[PDB]
Amino acid sequence: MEAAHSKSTEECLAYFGVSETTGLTPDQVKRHLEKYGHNELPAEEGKSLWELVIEQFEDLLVRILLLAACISFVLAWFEEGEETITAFVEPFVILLILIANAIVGVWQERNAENAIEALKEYEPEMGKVYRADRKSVQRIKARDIVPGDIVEVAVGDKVPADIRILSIKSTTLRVDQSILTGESVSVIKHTEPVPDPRAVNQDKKNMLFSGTNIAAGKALGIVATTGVSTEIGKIRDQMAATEQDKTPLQQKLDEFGEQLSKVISLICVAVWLINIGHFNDPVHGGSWIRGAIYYFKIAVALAVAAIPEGLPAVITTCLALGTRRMAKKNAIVRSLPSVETLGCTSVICSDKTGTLTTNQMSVCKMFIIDKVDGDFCSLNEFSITGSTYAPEGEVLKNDKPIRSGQFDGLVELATICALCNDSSLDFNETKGVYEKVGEATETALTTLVEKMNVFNTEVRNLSKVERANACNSVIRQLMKKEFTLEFSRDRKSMSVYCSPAKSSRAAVGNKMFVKGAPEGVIDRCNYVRVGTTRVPMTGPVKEKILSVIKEWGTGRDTLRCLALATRDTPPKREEMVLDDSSRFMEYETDLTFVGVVGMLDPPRKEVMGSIQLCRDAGIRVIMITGDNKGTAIAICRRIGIFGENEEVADRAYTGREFDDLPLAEQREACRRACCFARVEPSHKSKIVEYLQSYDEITAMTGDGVNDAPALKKAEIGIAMGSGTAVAKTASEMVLADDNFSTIVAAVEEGRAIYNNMKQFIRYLISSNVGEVVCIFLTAALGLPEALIPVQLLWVNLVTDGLPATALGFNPPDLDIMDRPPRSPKEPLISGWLFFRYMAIGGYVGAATVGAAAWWFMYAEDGPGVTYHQLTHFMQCTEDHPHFEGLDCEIFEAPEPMTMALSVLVTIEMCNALNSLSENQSLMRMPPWVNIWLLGSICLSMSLHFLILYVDPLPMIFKLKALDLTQWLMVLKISLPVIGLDEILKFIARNYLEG
Ligand SMILES: Nc1ncnc2c1ncn2[C@@H]1O[C@H](COP(=O)(O)OP(=O)(O)CP(=O)(O)O)[C@@H](O)[C@H]1O
Ligand SMILES: [Ca+2]
Ligand SMILES: [Ca+2]
Ligand SMILES: [K+]
Ligand SMILES: [Mg+2]
Repeated sequence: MEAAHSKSTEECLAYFGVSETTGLTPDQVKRHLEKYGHNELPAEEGKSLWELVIEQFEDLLVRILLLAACISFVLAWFEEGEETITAFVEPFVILLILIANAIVGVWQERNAENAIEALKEYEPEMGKVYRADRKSVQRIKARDIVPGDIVEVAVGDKVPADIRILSIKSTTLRVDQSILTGESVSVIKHTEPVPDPRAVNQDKKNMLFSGTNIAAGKALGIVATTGVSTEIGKIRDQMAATEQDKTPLQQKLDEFGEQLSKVISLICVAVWLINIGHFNDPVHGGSWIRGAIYYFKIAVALAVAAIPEGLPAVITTCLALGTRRMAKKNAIVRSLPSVETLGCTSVICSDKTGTLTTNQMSVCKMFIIDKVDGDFCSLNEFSITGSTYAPEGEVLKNDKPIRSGQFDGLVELATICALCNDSSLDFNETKGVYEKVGEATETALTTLVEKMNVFNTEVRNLSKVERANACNSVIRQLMKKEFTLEFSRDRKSMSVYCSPAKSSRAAVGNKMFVKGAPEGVIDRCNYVRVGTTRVPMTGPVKEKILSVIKEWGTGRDTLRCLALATRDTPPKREEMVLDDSSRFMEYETDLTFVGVVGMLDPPRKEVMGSIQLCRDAGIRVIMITGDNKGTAIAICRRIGIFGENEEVADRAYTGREFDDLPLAEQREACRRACCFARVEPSHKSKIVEYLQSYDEITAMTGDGVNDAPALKKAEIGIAMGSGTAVAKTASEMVLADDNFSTIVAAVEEGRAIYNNMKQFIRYLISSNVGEVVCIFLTAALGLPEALIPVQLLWVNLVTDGLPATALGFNPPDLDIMDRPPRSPKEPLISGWLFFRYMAIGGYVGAATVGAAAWWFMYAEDGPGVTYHQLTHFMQCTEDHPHFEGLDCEIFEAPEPMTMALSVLVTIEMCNALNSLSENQSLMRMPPWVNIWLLGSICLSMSLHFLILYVDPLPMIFKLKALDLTQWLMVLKISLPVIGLDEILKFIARNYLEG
């Protein structure tokens, strides 16, 4: 606990009784846990109230059905309806479908959150501390840190606790504290006290708050507070939903439902108007009110029928399902749209190092100069074993293990690698492995120096912990690191200003030790070191050095190379201004070349494959990297971005070549080129922007801060689980796995969610069109009513519920990942599909009117009215416009009506079977591809039998139908709806477009 940011660095150390560079003792840490608990928010708990989710009524169309059930509860309250109790059933025929879909939605959402909360909590967050039990910095669980220990944070890292800054190891320290202060741009920090105890967080310029991200620099501090006492800890419970509105496709379908509410409203008022000339009819006694209310009920019931009441849930559901399936592949979704958006991505831009490659770095080759004589230059090359970060392996020259100390060129080589380096190693005792602290490229240098052991230090009798940094520490005692010119991606190098260590001889020379991209560094060299000697840089020397770099970077190991140099005579510190990072390059001039290291960095296994799948899916993959163009092109080949022997001259570019191009040509280069190299963070962003200017959906994958701008800019930003917190922050998805395959999977899922939404709509429209075609084809062709209000509400409950929602669990189409991506501004509803909605809607409306007719006309138990309907309904009371006045009322017989209600239910459950796939046949895509659908169909048919044969029920709805031969007819008329779509799918297949 520390109340103050207003106390000085010394006072904070004194308060906790801690040595700045050693950190807490094991006993101190024991005390501090007990007194302060673990560094974590207990919270964890309660996302959405069981109730909250229940309240996914509130939606567009569900509220309509809600109101629709009110009028039924009020019309029932006034003793009637028409038949007394049949009016209290109505309200519950409407609630039921709503409650059914609500249950499925709530369930899928709960499962989703669970799955996601499982994935998020899986891998433990880590921190870096100095603690007394170890000399070099170590990694602990962030949960285990307490007030008082010395913590190290660097560019990329998330600040793990509230920290009072002790020492800034770079020339500046920039922090992204948006999450806490709203402050959109990163802010500078210092170590001077801030007097005001009153002061607001933005004035705490010497503190780092848990949960923020370091944007630039490296610092050291002491933890003031942890857990709930955290500045961000205090404020969690509170905020008016920094939570959000719905996804593009959701807003699209919402909009589509909105204008469907128009067309249905109209057709409904039209039913009420096309009739109520049947107002005064003998059915309701002829009152000038009763018939108006009845046909008003026909309207309302027809409305609840036509309205896709489950559209709002099926999407909410397919989303939560897509998340839950991503989480099962170890993808964290931070933003709902990600899966759909990736659905129609045509270009995936990808970082190389850490993303396309493992970022498990290993120096396996190096060289220094051997001889220089006229235009003859020779190199002493060396190999190094050990691929892991473990200080175990040998230096070989001509296949024999050597003692690196033998070569003075290697002594300095190792010196630079050790001093010019902000990273280190730490031995994990539990896992039993040497793990990096900081950047891989640097940690590889660390492990290299432990293998070169150039001053012959005695390391065999050390613990695995101590062995991890021992030779590096030896070097650190040789020289005092006065300060460092932090790496920057414009100069592509890093610097360190050093003086000899005991101060014994206080002017034998300060030095700067430099490492960087070979091309930039070699150009700023005027001397080449030869052993302990120095000679001018010349053309032939430079050419030698560079050709071996070309060799290593392009050969079969594809080595990531770095050059190491020293500045023999540095400027005086007083001539050096540390304020403007843009002067660092001049300070790193007049250098002496020492050597080069070549690093192994294997491509991930799953990549080559993932890329093929992209090609097939019509998705372009582009490598984007700071690294050399040689090594990047070679890797692209090894990955399949380029073939092993393609001319790549105009489809690979450096930042410099790309900048040399006119804007028009830059944009065009982005369309053909698949490899961009030696490129800065601003270029990564610009390439993504260019792609987006062809109105394409662009994804960016990465891991470092050099990728955040591009990650923010792309439609979907995907961060590696192994990468930086700042990459993760700027992302919409995170691959905790680091598994690149998942990106392709997520593409397929987003594609499939789309397709599922389609079939759901196709099913409902084409079916609910038939339901309306029916009422209108009777009232116009001049027939008796086929259905009643409650009978309309029944087909709704039983055709528009679970059999529809179930389509959302359709399996992916067979070719879903073999067509190009969809354009995002494509007509939701295709012109050809609208015709298919009608061709199906027509057969359904005609098969149901033609069914009630067959009962009257060609049916043995029916009266034999024979063709021409006998021409009217007029008959009324006893024997009228005497046209075979044989049978009186048969109209109002339940028989014709419950015939139609059964063709309607049966036939709707039939074209649901064609809604498994847009254009695939039931022959290639059987009904059992979706079981969830089949079970829902049974529940419907089953519910529909129950209503027919459980005696109290048939009264409330209206009398049954002869099992044996009536059903044979319903099933004879309904079944062909399958055969029709199947010829219609044949059309859209063996002729094609889309
Ligand atoms: N800590 C460091 N010190 C000195 N030079 C470094 C360095 N890290 C990287 N470099 C050099 O700077 C170049 C540019 O780095 P940058 O971060 O832009 O690309 P990168 O190759 O490091 C990663 P990516 O492939 O993910 O773009 C590297 O290719 C390497 O030559
Ligand atoms: Ca409906
Ligand atoms: Ca329906
Ligand atoms: K983005
Ligand atoms: Mg990277």
